[PDB]
Amino acid sequence: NNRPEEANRIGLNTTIKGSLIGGDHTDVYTFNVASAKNIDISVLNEYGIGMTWVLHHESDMQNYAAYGQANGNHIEANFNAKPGKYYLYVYKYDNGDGTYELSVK
Ligand code: NA
Ligand code: NA
Ligand code: NA
Repeated sequence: NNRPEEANRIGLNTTIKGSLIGGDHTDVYTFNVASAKNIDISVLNEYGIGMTWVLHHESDMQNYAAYGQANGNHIEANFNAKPGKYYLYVYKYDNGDGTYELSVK
């Protein structure tokens, strides 16, 4: 029973570091896509904790527009994004504490 996470507004050419320490298990980002294009979402899992990311287009908060796939410390996807507003959830699912670096290109 708590307030929703405060979404960090970013854009399609972003590199930003975050952390998921203790009870901070989810970070939310939002961005807009003006015209269809492939984008690249990559999260570097610096401490190798149990974390991932999922992405929703505003219009479908159930089916994922994309999701991260772990390749060593790189949790990535590259996919054609239709126009509109997106919500990106970077989150942990185990008891580890770690930092990460998010890129959107
Ligand atoms: Na955080
Ligand atoms: Na957070
Ligand atoms: Na690596």
